[PDB]
Amino acid sequence: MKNVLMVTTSHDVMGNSNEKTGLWLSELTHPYYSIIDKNINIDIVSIMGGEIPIDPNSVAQEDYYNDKFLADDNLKNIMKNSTSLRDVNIKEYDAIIFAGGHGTMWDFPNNANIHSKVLDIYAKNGVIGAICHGVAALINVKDNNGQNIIRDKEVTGFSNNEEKIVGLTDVVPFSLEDSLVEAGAKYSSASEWQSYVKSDSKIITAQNPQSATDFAKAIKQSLFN
Repeated sequence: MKNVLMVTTSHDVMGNSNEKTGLWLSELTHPYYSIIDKNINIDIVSIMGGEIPIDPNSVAQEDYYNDKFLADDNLKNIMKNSTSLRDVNIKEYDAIIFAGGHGTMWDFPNNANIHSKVLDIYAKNGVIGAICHGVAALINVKDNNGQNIIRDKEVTGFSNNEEKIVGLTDVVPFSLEDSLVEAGAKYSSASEWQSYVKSDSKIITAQNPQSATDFAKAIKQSLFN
């Protein structure tokens, strides 16, 4: 039996504007249904617990798995009454997966529980996954010498190009791409909205919502030896 922890943002406002944001729903639901089976359990948490905010742009278009997820009474109640990351015991899990959405830019980078729990998974060579802006979770994760664990590792994440296309370069609190480079990672990206997944030392990163399928595939494979 494998046990996977998926983590979402709790942040629901786009910076100093009144625009709503949060989780990019399919980055939770598509990897959820791609990975789950009778031998792989998935638990979901958010940073703060309680209601998981959904970026409305992520549900503007109808989507089969988003609807499936929201129609399941159990999963609906997770979205309303989620457990906080601070309340789970990371020892129980074989992998930790960070979903995206712009909300992550405001509550992932400096979260102490993200830092300590990613270290725990990393130390037993478990799988660490992050997609889109969710890769913000990994920027500041440091070992006991204060060195970033993603230094010298090949990663991707939501690109500056994509950020410019959606018009939020000046709304986000920092450039994700630039921050990964500053952290010492080897950042790369594919062309905009193309599926792109990197895997280095069981740290698996993915660029955009269009990468969710291959992201999940990579995670599921890495769970096994």
